[PDB]
Amino acid sequence: RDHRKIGKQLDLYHMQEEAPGMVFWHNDGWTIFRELEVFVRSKLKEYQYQEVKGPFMMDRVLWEKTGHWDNYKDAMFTTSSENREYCIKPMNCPGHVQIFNQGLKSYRDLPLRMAEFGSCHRNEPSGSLHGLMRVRGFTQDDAHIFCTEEQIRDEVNGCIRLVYDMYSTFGFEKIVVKLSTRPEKRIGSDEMWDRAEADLAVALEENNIPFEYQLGEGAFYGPKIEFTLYDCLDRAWQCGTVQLDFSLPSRLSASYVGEDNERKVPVMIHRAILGSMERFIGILTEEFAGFFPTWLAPVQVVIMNITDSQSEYVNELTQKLSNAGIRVKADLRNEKIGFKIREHTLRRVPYMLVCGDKEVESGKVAVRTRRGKDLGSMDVNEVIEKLQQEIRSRSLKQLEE
Amino acid sequence: RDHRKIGKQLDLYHMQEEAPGMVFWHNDGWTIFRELEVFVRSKLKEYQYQEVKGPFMMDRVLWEKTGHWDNYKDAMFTTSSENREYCIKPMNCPGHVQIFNQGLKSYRDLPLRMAEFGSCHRNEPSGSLHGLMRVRGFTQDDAHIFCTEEQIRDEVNGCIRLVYDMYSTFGFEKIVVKLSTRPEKRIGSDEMWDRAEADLAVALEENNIPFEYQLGEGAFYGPKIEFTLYDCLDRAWQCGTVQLDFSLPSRLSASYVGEDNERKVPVMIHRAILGSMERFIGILTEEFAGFFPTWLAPVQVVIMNITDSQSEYVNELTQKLSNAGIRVKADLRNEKIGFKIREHTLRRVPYMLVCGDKEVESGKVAVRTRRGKDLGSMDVNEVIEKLQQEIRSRSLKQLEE
Ligand SMILES: C[C@@H]1C[C@H](C)C[C@H](C)[C@@H](O)CC(=O)O[C@H]([C@@H]2CCC[C@H]2C(=O)O)C/C=C/C=C(\C#N)[C@H](O)[C@@H](C)C1
Ligand SMILES: C[C@@H]1C[C@H](C)C[C@H](C)[C@@H](O)CC(=O)O[C@H]([C@@H]2CCC[C@H]2C(=O)O)C/C=C/C=C(\C#N)[C@H](O)[C@@H](C)C1
Ligand SMILES: [Zn+2]
Ligand SMILES: [Zn+2]
Repeated sequence: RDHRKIGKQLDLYHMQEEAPGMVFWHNDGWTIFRELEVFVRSKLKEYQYQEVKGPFMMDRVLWEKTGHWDNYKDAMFTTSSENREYCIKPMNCPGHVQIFNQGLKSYRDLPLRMAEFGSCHRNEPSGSLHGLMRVRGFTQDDAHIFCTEEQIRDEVNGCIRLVYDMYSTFGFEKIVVKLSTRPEKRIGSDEMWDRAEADLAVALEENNIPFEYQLGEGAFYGPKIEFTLYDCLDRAWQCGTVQLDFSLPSRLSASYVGEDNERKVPVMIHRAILGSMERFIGILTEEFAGFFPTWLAPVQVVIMNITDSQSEYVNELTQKLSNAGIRVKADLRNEKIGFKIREHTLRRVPYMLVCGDKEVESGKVAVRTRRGKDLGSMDVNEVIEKLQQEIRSRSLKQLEE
Repeated sequence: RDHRKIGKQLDLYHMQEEAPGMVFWHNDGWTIFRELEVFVRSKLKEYQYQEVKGPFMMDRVLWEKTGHWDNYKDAMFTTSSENREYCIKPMNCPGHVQIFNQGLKSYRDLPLRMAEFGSCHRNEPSGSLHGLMRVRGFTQDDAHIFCTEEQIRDEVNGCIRLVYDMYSTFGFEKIVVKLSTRPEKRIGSDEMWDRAEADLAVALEENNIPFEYQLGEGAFYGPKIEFTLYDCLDRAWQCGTVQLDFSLPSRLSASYVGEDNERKVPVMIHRAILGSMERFIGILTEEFAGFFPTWLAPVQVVIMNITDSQSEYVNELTQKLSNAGIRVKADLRNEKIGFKIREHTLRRVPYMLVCGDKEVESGKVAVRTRRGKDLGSMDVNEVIEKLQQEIRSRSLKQLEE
């Protein structure tokens, strides 16, 4: 249940001292990451988020205006060009605001939801670095919603649904939500805060969620709610956040023309579901103990032969399965069949398709799983259909149950 | 045909002084980028490349080892943590080698093809920066092939085929190819260079490709092939390259077990087809004059209502086409039909569907293009099928073209 151990065993990634806290993603691990990306993008489509890409670094003046120079300075990597200082972005928010600021906005453009897979770098102390979980370089499932006050509640409700949606896909249904309210001194009026906090609380109660209050624990720039998922070992992972920000749009001069034809400053909401996607991959790796749901599995199927008499057939099948959109490898080496089955079982390949002479003759495949199950002889097209359903549904469970 | 002007007009991207030579990708431009990524990935699957992800920065010792400190010093951004100096990667190659070095390799693993969409930063002079074409931050369609000497030709052959495949998808059939051979002093033996040069030349000849020798223009580390496409204006763009490297693997201690069980150093091939993908997007933007082929179009279909009375209907179509994997938006605005048609025509939306009362009654859609071709009233499923065929084939031309 160490994601580093499992990571090494499955050849997912590795890290080096020449890049502390920075992941080298191998093919398989990167495949997992990319499937994560695909899922998130399906959610972005469904929930109507734009997807953008911000610049890797921006001028120091900008990060002064945002407040990062004051409150983020030690965490930021600085580099320079032509007598100008630049910070490598710890956060994607200012870039998103910069994109928002291009072109005149009106209320008709709101709510505006803007998402990115944001590459962030934070100069974390080397001694605090652990695996995929505490890192220097990472990617957030980051987004920002620009809306009217009147929209806030609805949008919050939208985020809440998204959270419980996404977590549910991974089999985390035990979730604790904490609402952090105003500190003694804050940006924004008492009224704005009453409205926002009430929006959060009501949004939660409409979803029937018994949230816990953290009183006075909100940031100076806004109130927030945070989502903590419990894994199979019942250990808590704080992942998702919905955070109101009154500081950012004002400092970056974001505005829109109201329905009353006057200048308004947009309400801004930071939202993330997974948080660091690397960290989330670690969490999943430990939750599943290396058995990834077939949709997330780097290699979904391994087709093997007894002798070379089946080699050809195997190859055929392989191409076929690859054409059907399945990640499939052929294992042709001369080794005993049990040998192959054991090796790929330890690699946590969801399905192993064995081809002997009878399979070739009958145009079938003998189906086995990493759980040690014999699924018996099966029609190839049937197998492809079932695998395609398992993947498309992102089912947590394999065949036969 | 200025890609910057069109870029602004289509809301693809923007750039600011606080991030010189670094792109803010808006939603539509990023949609284009991601589509390019999808294409490239289909290619990686077909031509059998791994896809990995390297760290964004590595310590200065590595970059000294590779030779970047000696030859690339002024072009590298540097930053520090805990009294250790790091370079933001100008190239993805060393990271790929670092990944290669994890686990024992034998001749059975060769050829090993490793690709990445590699985010690179180079500190170019500010005076040289132009649009998407000359930038500080870019992404290469980078790959490296680790092979034996005997494999070189074959692999080079694969690369050549890849190039001509990919270019032709975008409608570039006119390609000039240059072969650069040994300079007066170089890394690697006369025999190594004989063999590599012969491999390149014969590779080109067997594909029936006329080419020109640039003598002594090869890098000190290896001979190369370069690919220059010509656009519809007959302008030359150098994009693709296949580059032998005799330097990198020995400097980074890359090795594999040979058939003789003796330690061998693998041959390395840098290959890139598009080169900078930002630059390639500029190039395509100008080639198509902002009329992107349907598969590349950020918004493929806009569905408009004449009045409120069709709104519902429009929505329903919008979901349908959306579920069919089409990028579609609904224009429900309280504006005249001609207003909408004009805006979406200026946006170069390939297909404008109009729903009047007739259409709601008949279950059809009025179909017209950005070229101002009236395709008239068509059954929805027909339109869907046709659009899907146009997208899957990545067709250059629209319906009735
Ligand atoms: C410069 C300030 C730093 C702040 C004081 C650091 C605190 C530790 C904490 O408040 C950060 C926080 O919760 O950020 C959280 C983010 C959201 C996802 C997880 C967390 C994440 O990314 O880590 C949200 C805020 C981003 C905020 C801004 C921006 N830009 C603010 O306008 C700006 C005033 C923040
Ligand atoms: C540190 C050295 C820099 C080199 C001398 C700079 C020259 C201007 C030129 O030779 C670069 C070049 O052709 O790189 C090209 C790349 C390929 C695609 C476009 C070009 C690209 O990325 O621009 C290939 C070489 C990468 C090389 C290495 C690495 N690592 C070498 O082992 C190392 C010795 C290179
Ligand atoms: Zn943010
Ligand atoms: Zn390279």
